[PDB]
Amino acid sequence: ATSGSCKGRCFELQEVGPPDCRCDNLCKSYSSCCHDFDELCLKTARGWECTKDRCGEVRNEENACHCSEDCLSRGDCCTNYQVVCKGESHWVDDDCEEIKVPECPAGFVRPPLIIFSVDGFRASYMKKGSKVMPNIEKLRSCGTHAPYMRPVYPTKTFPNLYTLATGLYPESHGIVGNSMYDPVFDASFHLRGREKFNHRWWGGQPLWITATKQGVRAGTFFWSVSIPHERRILTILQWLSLPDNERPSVYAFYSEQPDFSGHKYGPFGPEMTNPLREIDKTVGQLMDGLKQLRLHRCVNVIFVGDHGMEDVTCDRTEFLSNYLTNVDDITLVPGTLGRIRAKSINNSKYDPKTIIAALTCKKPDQHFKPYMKQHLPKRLHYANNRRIEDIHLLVDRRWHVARKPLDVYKCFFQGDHGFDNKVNSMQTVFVGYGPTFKYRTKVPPFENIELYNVMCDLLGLKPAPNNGTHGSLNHLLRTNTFRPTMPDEVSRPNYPGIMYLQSEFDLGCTCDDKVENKLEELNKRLHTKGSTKERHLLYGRPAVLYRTSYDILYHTDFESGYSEIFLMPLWTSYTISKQAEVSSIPEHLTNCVRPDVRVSPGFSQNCLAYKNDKQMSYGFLFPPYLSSSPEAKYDAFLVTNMVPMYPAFKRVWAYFQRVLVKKYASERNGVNVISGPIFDYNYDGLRDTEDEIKQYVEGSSIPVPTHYYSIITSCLDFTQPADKCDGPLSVSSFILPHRPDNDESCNSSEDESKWVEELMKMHTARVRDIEHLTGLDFYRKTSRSYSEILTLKTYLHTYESEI
Ligand SMILES: *[C@@H]1O[C@H](CO)[C@@H](O[C@@H]2O[C@H](CO)[C@@H](O[C@@H]3O[C@H](CO[C@H]4O[C@H](CO[C@H]5O[C@H](CO)[C@@H](O)[C@H](O)[C@@H]5O)[C@@H](O)[C@H](O[C@H]5O[C@H](CO)[C@@H](O)[C@H](O)[C@@H]5O[C@H]5O[C@H](CO)[C@@H](O)[C@H](O)[C@@H]5O)[C@@H]4O)[C@@H](O)[C@H](O[C@H]4O[C@H](CO)[C@@H](O)[C@H](O)[C@@H]4O[C@H]4O[C@H](CO)[C@@H](O)[C@H](O)[C@@H]4O)[C@@H]3O)[C@H](O)[C@H]2NC(C)=O)[C@H](O)[C@H]1NC(C)=O
Ligand SMILES: CS(=O)(=O)c1cc(Cl)cc(COC(=O)N2CC[C@@H]3CN(C(=O)c4ccc5[nH]nnc5c4)C[C@@H]3CC2)c1
Ligand SMILES: [Ca+2]
Ligand SMILES: [Cl-]
Ligand SMILES: [Cl-]
Ligand SMILES: [Cl-]
Ligand code: NA
Ligand SMILES: [Zn+2]
Repeated sequence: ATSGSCKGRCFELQEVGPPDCRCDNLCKSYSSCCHDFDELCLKTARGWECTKDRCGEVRNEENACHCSEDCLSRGDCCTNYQVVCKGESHWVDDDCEEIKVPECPAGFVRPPLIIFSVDGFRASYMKKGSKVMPNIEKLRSCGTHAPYMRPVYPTKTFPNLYTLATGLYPESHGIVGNSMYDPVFDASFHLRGREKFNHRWWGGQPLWITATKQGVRAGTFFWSVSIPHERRILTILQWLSLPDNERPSVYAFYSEQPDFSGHKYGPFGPEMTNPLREIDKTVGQLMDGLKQLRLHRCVNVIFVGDHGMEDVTCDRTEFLSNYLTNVDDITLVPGTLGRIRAKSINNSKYDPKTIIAALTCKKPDQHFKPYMKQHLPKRLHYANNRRIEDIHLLVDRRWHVARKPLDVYKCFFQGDHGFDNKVNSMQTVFVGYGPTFKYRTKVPPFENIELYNVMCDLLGLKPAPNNGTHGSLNHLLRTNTFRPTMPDEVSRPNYPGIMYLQSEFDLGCTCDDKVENKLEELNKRLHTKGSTKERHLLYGRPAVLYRTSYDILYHTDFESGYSEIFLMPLWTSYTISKQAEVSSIPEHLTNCVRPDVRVSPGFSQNCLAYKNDKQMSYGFLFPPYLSSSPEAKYDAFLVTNMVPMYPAFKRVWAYFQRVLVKKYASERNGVNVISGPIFDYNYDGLRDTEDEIKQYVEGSSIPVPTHYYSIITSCLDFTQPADKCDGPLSVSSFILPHRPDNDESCNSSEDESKWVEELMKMHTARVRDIEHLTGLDFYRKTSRSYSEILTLKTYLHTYESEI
């Protein structure tokens, strides 16, 4: 019954549900507005700007906004009122003055936060559109900015907007696409329709709920498309004029541009200048408005995008009907990513192995690649949700994927987004301006999952649990609310000595090692006691953050943390100087594996299991090829340095170890390497407990890793060697999937120099990702501040060309 009125209720802040009619900014979307809503709340008379004649006018309540003398008190002047009528200046015209402290009106308990979000605002617009965006350029250069901010995958609207609000990966918050099907709900989420309004889709805890639960009032974050931007600004300005006990502390403004035009004209279509002009004018209105309310040196403003925009056209579409004979037995979620599932959910005939095989490397210039979702690069964090189909297609930038030619022809678009989140055109923007942000400061690029913690900080809230790393963006803020602290080590290591005789071992292992002093025997003794450890463990031992039993093992060339539960190192650490030399495994040592006299037969692997497992071979965490001497090389063949490896994977690993490590050491002036196994059988991005392992080397208790990681650190100033670095560090990491084939790599039949490094780059990772997956904590002992270390751990080396 939409029988009531909006008289004196325009844009009320507490949503009253039907039968009674609504007057809030979402009533339109719910089709529940009072009949006078447009009349009372959506006035448009005389436009949005004051004119010289309108100055000092007599108040007419039918105007969109007012230029009467009483307007400042009422809180509803046109944003340009003071400029036109009182000889004031526009906010953009004033010089940039540092905001050393909040300058707020009496009654303001804390600086308000305004989140100005812009849809499809590609990172490079800041430079390429600078001439036409003066208000935005002022915010950017006077406040705190990043060259770009990295969105989450898929680089879609809803997943990214909701990630900004929650600090969660789409897989955790549930909005895994702009459209999705949930097999338990048996329902589809679409941009059009009512399904999207049901609360069951939306997980996690968004900023507005966090604020509310802790006594902080929020304006609405959603705006009906039919409410013009001018009216959105005026409403926020009106809300900011409310009494102390009624006024929100956090606000949000949303713009459908430049996304809307970008899809039609491409990211840099000549038609794109005008929407950039218009976003800027809107920002100018907001800032003029705040300057009227004397809040422009009081409010913190975030100008943030959800994702970028890429050139994409109808002709650049791959069709599945070109690869698959049985295209009618599948459903495809199409576009800039592909998700495939059975047409009929309960049929045993559907074999996803054969679907993938048919999609794998079939055309030489194929513009997508199929994955089982658990095999996608771990950095995408796109697997742990039932709404994510088992089959995924990663589509090349500039391209689309569709099921059949008919879906596409029965071409109106030149731009789209959704691709891999490391892709340059998908990068978006961040600017922070206000008393709490830093003054004229550029910060390095960061991921959007980190922003939720900052917004909570800006508002004095305790953030719900999320995927940000709290403290990693403290360097954006003039004054911090949160002091990060290293987590306490849970398990302390054992430091075992020589306790077992060779003959106590029945491993089925052999080696040609029976050939051999005062000088060289007391010296190798120091190596096993930790003498070269200051060289090979450069940032302290990683802390183990869960309950387990493990040994620190020292050697001349490397140090490891050996798990007696998993029968292999959790981590192996070693430094390769720029002058280090690669050698080969001597002919008589090719099948050499030696018992480790510090570790019991009971907590060791055996060579017999590997003999009997025809699928599984083994490799070594510290590489024999990088031994410092023939005597030291024997250490590399210890049974405690050994890890299970598919022969297909050994090709990757051997090339990394034999060739790439030395190359990185040359280019970066030495590198420190920490390598180890990862077990993530339920693809949740977190370390598996021992009873979750789904695969063992056949007939043994040796678990098989799902992935192998390395963290490769050196000095940021490369004129200093990795092992003698005084300043900031530089890191790149990866998490390689441990797969029994190389189907992922279409050129894998060629030499490793043509494909291995490309594969590794694809599977680049943050140290922080590896921490979740191992339960380890790295960089415990450096000369660097912990906040700078947190930033370092969230760094991702993307290998894209310069933005
Ligand atoms: C990124 O960050 C996020 C957030 O920090 C990380 O995700 C967290 O990771 C935890 C480990 O997986 C997980 O812990 C679970 O929680 C189970 C209950 O979860 C429900 O309630 C959650 C809390 O909401 C409350 O919030 C505040 C807190 O004060 C309260 O005031 C409120 O009143 C709320 O109650 C809620 O977040 C969660 O939401 C998920 O599910 C919803 C649908 O039901 C979705 O709408 C929503 O999007 C979430 O969906 C995600 O998460 C689920 C897993 O929860 C996942 O399957 C989806 O795909 C999607 O990813 C729920 O509503 C709790 O029962 C679990 O406890 C089990 O394990 C422990 C382990 O020790 C046992 O002790 C315990 O006995 C229990 O085992 C029992 O159950 C087993 C399975 O049924 C059974 O086999 C066994 O025998 C036992 O009976 C466990 O603690 C968090 O829920 C999760 N949080 C979120 C938001 O996802 C994430 O890991 C980070 N990512 C990375 C890579 O780092
Ligand atoms: C960043 S924040 O302030 O926390 C924040 C979080 C959230 Cl969840 C929503 C907000 C603010 O959202 C809102 O007002 N919404 C209302 C409009 C919706 C309808 N949309 C589309 O039809 C659409 C747009 C672009 C596309 N490209 N390709 N397909 C597309 C489809 C966009 C939606 C955004 C949400 C802000
Ligand atoms: Ca796991
Ligand atoms: Cl192979
Ligand atoms: Cl465990
Ligand atoms: Cl670019
Ligand atoms: Na074998
Ligand atoms: Zn879009």
